[PDB]
Amino acid sequence: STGILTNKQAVARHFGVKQSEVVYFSVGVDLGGYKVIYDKETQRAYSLPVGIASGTTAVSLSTAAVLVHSAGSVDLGSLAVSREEYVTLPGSFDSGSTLNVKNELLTYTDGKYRWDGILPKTVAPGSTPASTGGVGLGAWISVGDASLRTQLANGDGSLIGIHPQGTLNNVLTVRTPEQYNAVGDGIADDTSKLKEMLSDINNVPETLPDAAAVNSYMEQVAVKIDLTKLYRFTETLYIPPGVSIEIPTSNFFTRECKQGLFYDPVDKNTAAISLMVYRKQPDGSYKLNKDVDYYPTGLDIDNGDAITCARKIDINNLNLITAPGVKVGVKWIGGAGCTTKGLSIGENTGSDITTARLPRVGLLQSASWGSIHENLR
Amino acid sequence: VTLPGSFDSGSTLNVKNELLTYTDGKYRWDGILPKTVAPGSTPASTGGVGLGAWISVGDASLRTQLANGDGSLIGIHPQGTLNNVLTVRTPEQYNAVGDGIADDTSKLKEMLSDINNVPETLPDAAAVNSYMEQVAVKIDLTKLYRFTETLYIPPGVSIEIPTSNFFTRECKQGLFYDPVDKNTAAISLMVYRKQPDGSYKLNKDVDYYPTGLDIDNGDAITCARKIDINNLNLITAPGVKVGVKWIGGAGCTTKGLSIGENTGSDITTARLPRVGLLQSASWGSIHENLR
Amino acid sequence: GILTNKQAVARHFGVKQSEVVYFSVGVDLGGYKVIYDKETQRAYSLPVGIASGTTAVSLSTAAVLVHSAGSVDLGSLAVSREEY
Repeated sequence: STGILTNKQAVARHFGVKQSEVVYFSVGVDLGGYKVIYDKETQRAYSLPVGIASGTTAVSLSTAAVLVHSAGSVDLGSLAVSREEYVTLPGSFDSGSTLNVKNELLTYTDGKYRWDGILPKTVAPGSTPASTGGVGLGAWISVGDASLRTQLANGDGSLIGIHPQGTLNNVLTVRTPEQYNAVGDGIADDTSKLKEMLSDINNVPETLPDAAAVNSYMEQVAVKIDLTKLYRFTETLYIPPGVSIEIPTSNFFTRECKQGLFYDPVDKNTAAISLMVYRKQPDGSYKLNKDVDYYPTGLDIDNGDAITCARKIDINNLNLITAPGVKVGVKWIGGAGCTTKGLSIGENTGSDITTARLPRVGLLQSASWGSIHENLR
Repeated sequence: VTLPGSFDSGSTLNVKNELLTYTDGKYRWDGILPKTVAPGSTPASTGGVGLGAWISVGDASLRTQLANGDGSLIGIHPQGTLNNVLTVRTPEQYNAVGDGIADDTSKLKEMLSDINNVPETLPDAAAVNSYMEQVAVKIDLTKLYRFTETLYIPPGVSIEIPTSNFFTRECKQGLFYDPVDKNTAAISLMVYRKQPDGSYKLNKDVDYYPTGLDIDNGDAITCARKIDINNLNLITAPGVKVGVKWIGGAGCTTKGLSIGENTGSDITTARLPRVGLLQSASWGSIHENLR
Repeated sequence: GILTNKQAVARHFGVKQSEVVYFSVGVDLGGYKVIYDKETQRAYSLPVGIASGTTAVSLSTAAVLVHSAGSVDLGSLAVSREEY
């Protein structure tokens, strides 16, 4: 009656079409010229494809919105998806729901999703997209601005295309302390951040069973680190194998260090930075050396008394300053084949050396055959 | 208002707020209205996308724009956009598997080709020399790529890996040459050899190396310059004849180039080549800390 | 008047006309998917799981709905559903 007319009006205003451009589905109805079709049973409306000739009549309309007519067939659900004409179902993944059409969206805490798999799709209460098929072609597909924001925020850059081809995640290989929220002002204690940054590269346990265990850590993927601010730390940093450290330029008699590492421990009878050398214990196991004065001898390495875990380490322009009184700057122990360029230790704080930010002993090295220090300062 | 139809069906736009659906999202027309769109049109074939033409609108469009762009939609500090600072190339951009198992040859070759695509056959000396006057690009190798045919490095290429191998038991980053024909080189520079017709062909003979005389009488023309290597690790299947053919690389430079894997006690099954490196016609070349 | 409005609101949200309820003091909220405030002339999806027998107590201009079983800020729910 008038109900049909006022509804057509409601539907039309929603899609931006004309009242006459809306047709109700019914077996045998002429589909020609109409822009939108309304299923009175499900009470859902769908844009019709352009091209239905006059005289083409309706045969059937599935609950998944598949429309069959005298001239052929068409998935109104897929068409709706392509046109971003969606219905956001009540509830959520948490409440559970049942999906019947490709253009139905279910809300999750991080945005909306459509189901690209077999329909109907039942979602049990307490669900998540991961627990109900996962994401991707044939499963759950993220839809809408809210889910785009969360995806970009929690992603790895794979949504960002780059030239000549590929995506952003393909070319981001360098790490920074900023990824770990290091303050970088040389005041705040950035120790935990620096250690996590290194641990994420090569996390080697301080105690290990045998030689095969220790040696295994020299066989991992190497990663480059870029230090562009000033990081104050308070405990000896142990560089694991497979680490490349980089800084734009090297210090040269600089009064105020602005980029690099600042060692400021409570215990000054220690080293700022050390390579990893494992020492044999009575039980037969091995423990990372933490003793400041220790250095392995060739004998120690032959006795099995020591096992180095310092390989594939490269340094470019690292600047290291220390609080006055610190015993040792860098312990280059067991670093065979390891290399350095522009390693710069100590700060030219001022005229009085007793208060200058430099160590008593700059560098201590042993068991480092084939190592090269280029332009060390 | 999303108009009925699409770019496939064609349409006519009359208002600034009308959107026409394409396969990758919606667009409004920012030019002169009314705008007629013939059936079978695409935004690129009907004005292109930009101010005064087709303007991308909505979430679907933003997703595709971002996914197929170059980073120009992303602002960066202190100013400019992402594309302004992405200059390095990687095998991952070509979907290399990087596990040392899958054959990544085609991907690596494509990557090199996208930097400087040098034809294996050239008409003359002038043609060959031109390829040494192209923009150089840096490549970052962070995984392990197995390849099965000799890779020819064209001029204008810089290769880097975070660190260099050193008596490494198991190579984790770099190139692993695993060919069927082991009487070959893993990596080679480009040197062109004169043919009876006067044309030039890329050398692909493992034993060939140019001599000073060869260059002098035009029998050989180098196409190897502006090439720099920092920390490249190269291992090969046991029995591979030559690791690196550094031929004609005048002024070319290396640092931390590391050849061969310390696989185990039996050298017969070690993943290293019979001959590590063969070099000729490379005056002014420098190899720093070659392993 | 009311029926055509329910139609309008239902097509906007994609629900059935009978799944739209007008707010009034005491109205039973069970089973409805959308509620309409005749005063502000605004509609809001209802949180799922409101049992039959749960009646409306009050609806503020800030869209906070108080019913016999508790309360819900329909504005916050709308935000989570990107219904603006």
